[PDB]
Amino acid sequence: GSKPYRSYVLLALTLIYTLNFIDRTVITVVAQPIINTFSLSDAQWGLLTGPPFALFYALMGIPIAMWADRGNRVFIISLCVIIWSIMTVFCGLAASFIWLLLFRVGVAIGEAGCTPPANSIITDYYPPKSRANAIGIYSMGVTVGGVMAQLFGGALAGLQGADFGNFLSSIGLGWLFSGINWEEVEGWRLVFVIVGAPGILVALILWLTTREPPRGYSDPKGKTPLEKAGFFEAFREFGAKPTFWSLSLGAAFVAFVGYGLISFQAPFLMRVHGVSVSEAAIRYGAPLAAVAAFGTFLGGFLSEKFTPRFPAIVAWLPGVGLLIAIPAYIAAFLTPSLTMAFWMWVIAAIAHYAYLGAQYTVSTAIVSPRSRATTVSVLLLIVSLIGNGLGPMFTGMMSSAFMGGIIRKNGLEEAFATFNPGLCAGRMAEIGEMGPALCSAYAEGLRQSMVATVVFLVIAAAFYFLASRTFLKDRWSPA
Repeated sequence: GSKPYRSYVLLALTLIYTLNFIDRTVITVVAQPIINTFSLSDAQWGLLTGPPFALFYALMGIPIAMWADRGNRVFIISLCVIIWSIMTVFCGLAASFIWLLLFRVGVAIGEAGCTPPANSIITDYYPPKSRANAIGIYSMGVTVGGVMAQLFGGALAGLQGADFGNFLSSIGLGWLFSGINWEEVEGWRLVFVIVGAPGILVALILWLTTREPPRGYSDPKGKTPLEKAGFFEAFREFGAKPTFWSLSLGAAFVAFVGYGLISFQAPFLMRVHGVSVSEAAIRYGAPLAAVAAFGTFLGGFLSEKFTPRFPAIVAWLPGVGLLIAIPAYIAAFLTPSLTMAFWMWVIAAIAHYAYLGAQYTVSTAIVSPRSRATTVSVLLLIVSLIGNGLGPMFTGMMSSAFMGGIIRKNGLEEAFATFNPGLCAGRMAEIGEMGPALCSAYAEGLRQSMVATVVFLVIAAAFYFLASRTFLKDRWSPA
């Protein structure tokens, strides 16, 4: 490439990645609003927030991996940013819950085509002396975008539709001030559309200002590897090792709990402690996201910095730091004090994401570097599928089922038959004789659900312990 122009291309692609994760994770802060207007059950919310990314990498992610390895990359990234920005805008203007699901699946379809082509671009722009730091500052995209989603979405949520209609009519775009009543549009619609709309032009300027590099700007003297690095047979190195599957299942259940909690942490915060959407996303969401990222990098470090000396590192032999994160989570949920809950939560978050980072780097040192790149990838794919697709589902169906348990044991099904979640933000008389009891059930079902999902950290710890046992055999050493 060059050097200042190359750094500009880098900043552009990293902003694409931060925007990617902003768009991806912004849906969790508008959980209660979306379910409030569409009268969704927590089950339906978990359905919306999880398996719509089984289409993340099972489809696209593997097809467009080849498509990007064989084609023009910059064009692919510009196109895909077009795609998922448009789909988020459509999420903003969804008529039914099913339309929202379809637009979210399209968002996953689009976001699958971000990291493979950008990885190829960065490796071909930069020389091997600087590729590591480039991929590192690009990897900061998930961290940045994660806390940025909470911040931006909390700000944009709690914005009256009348305000946005007036601002559109005031800058000369009165070609919508006659279309729809802005007093009747909700804040999360604005969140989606205003978050998505920058992406079209950002991808345009990407297409204009970044020239595709010639494929292959690496090292001169190259051996004919005969098996081209490693493809299917590189799988058979770790695929034989059982520690790999123990690590993958443990990390997948860690991520299962994580994705299930993030899918309903804002609904919990506003159903129990009554914080606004904005204050739940801002005073609690972004700090906990930064705390979880710090815990993940801390686990990766703490491992790396004493993993060569001895195996799946922990105190004594079982991985009971997860078992310590469990009581902190349960205490954070069962507390009536909100600040107490927040600090217990940051403690539990550090301790919970540390083992994700751990298992990550414990897997990096179990396989030859000829293939370790391909091993960590399928690790992340198993984690994504199991955790992301099943965590929100478990948490939401458990919220719905624990609520229904309160319903039956209190026998107010007659009242629930006309129960909408929306009018319990105030307007609690307007349900009937049993309004506040019904919504106490609505909050307590989610509380019990959170505790239930947290219990899955014992399954995660069991898998990590199994991996610790089989690691000595499965270890890979130069001798």
